[PDB]
Amino acid sequence: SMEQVAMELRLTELTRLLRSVLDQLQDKDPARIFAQPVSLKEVPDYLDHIKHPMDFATMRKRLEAQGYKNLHEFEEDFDLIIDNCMKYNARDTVFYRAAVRLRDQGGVVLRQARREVDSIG
Repeated sequence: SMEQVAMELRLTELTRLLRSVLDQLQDKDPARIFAQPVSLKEVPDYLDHIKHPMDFATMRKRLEAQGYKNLHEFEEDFDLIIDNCMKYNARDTVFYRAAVRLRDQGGVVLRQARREVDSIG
């Protein structure tokens, strides 16, 4: 149908906008602390602590599968990255501190993306 195509063009454009949002968020992690999944070879007890792991490569795979239906789902994944880190790592660690800075710096980017998504429909 012509409607299914119009919907698909909207998802494609959302994916395009979320890709730019992801790139801007990932720039706020220059140490690449959140780039890849926590290694289960190197932290073998991780899943006993963290039930829903997340990281930027895993978000990118979902994005390119057009697996994000709205910005809320995207934000949920970003929030997982931060919140998992802030639980597993203690306050006085480079990892915790990196998450705090990512949260604070990302807020600005997510604030505007929410306006753009509402604005452009």
